[PDB]
Amino acid sequence: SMSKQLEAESWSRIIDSKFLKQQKKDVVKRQEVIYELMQTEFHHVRTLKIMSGVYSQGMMADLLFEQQMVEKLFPCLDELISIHSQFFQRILERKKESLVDKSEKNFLIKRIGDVLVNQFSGENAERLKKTYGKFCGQHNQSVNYFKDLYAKDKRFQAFVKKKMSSSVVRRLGIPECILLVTQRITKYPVLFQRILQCTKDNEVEQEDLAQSLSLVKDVIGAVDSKVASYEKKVRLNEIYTKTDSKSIMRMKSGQMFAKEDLKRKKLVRDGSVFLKNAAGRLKEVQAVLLTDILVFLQEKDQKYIFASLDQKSTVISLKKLIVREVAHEEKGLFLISMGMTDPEMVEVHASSKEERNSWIQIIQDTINTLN
Amino acid sequence: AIRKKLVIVGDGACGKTCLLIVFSKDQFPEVYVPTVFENYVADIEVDGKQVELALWDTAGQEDYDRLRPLSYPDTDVILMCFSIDSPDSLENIPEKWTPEVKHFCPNVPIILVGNKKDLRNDEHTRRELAKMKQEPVKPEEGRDMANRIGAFGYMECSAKTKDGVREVFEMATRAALQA
Ligand SMILES: Nc1nc2c(ncn2[C@@H]2O[C@H](COP(=O)(O)OP(=O)(O)O)[C@@H](O)[C@H]2O)c(=O)[nH]1
Repeated sequence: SMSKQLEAESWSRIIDSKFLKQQKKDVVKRQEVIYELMQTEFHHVRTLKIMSGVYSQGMMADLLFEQQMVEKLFPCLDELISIHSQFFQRILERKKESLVDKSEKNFLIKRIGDVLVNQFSGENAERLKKTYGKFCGQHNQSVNYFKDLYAKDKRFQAFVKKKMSSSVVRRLGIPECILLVTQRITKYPVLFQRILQCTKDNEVEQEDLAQSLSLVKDVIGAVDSKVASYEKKVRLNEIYTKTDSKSIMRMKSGQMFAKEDLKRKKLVRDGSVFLKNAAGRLKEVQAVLLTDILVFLQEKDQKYIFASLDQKSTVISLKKLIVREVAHEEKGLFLISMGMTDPEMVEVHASSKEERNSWIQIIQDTINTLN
Repeated sequence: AIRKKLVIVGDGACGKTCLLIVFSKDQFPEVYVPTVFENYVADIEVDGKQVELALWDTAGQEDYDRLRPLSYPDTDVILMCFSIDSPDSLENIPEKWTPEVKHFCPNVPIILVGNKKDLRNDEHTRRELAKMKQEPVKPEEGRDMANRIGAFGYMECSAKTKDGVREVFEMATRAALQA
């Protein structure tokens, strides 16, 4: 079995001593890196399978967790198992066809680049983006859910202690498994890059490897961005619930805006600022820029309310909104709703001139994107 | 118990992975050094206290700012690394790494680690750095930085020679046991 063979700490130890002696240093080095990819992929699959076969299965059977509770700890686990089982088997296939003579021990992989380009392009890439985007995007919630269950659910705690006691190693407790999975994807560029630089005179392999290196970075870049989307969604939900059903704001159109309108909006940026009314008093408020609308909220009685400012709409469509600096006031900024017969102007004051400028740029960017 | 989590951070190429590997591995990697580090739970004893010290690498996450901080929650000690052959990697310590680490890990102790100390007296290194009128980081510059960022302490090491490696993790463990 390969699982038994993969106990070998290095390529130089999995092959015969006689066969090792016949190879150049730079060959040994290159095979050592490929073996490491292969063996750490093996380890990763095993980790996923512990999450599924030990933890998930036990939670469902012993604690009567439904499928959907396990998804709060281990989202997309089945799909991850499918992706990496298949990737790993493709690596084994190439290994098997790289054996030397009738030996089933000694192998020498001349070419791995094509296997990598395939796994990290087309539909395989999209699957990786979608799956890691969701898993990493929910990573902190997943761990937080574990911690709350462990701290407060007596049965869950007892269950976890029993698993740690006998079934699985310390390295693979539940949050540790989650972090192992989240960290896997960013291991690939380092490994691929080292294989490339260890590949000295094979242009098609060098070219493939180069390609796979860039492609995996694109996958990671998209995953990282998707995590930013989840940070924004989770943050918007913090605000939405903090707002209480009580508060309402009329928009320039006449449309009444309320707490439930804040979902399912998409948040761009939020932060504390000050509104300046016509009397010139500064009112502490959360600027909440959404993709289509700008909202201002006062924190009163430990809950958010739609801010009041001289009977003006503080729920503002970005459609025909114009953004200007306040002349001779570096921390200030004007918002003019040109889509009315009496365009309402709203003056807002930041913590600094730097923060004032950044608020103007992102609002302008958000307006430009919208139209 | 006693279970502590350790995370290592620092610029790309400063020796984060090599340090974890040479510390963790049962036999020192004389011929092949692995490219990556998965995770590890080291059994280590300092001042008559048995600790299970989990080790985590951030290598690979330096460029991905939403992914990297997923490594931070529940950390009991941070190894914050620069390379002695890279004054540029030292200036990133207060400028990038310190505010990130203190924000994601408030009140978690930091060990400032100067890696690749075998290269301080390396002539090739001295010539390359000298092109930019730079030189290797001096031990005092390291200690002064540790003080300016509020580090629990300063340690120098070489993963190549293993010199100073055991002391880095023994210190880190002491830091982790504090309250
Ligand atoms: N001379 C010397 N080189 C080292 C030492 N530690 C690591 N390196 C090398 O520096 C490079 C980057 O090491 P790595 O651990 O990958 O850095 P990372 O990007 O922080 O993970 C590799 O070529 C290592 O072999 C060291 O202690 N001395």
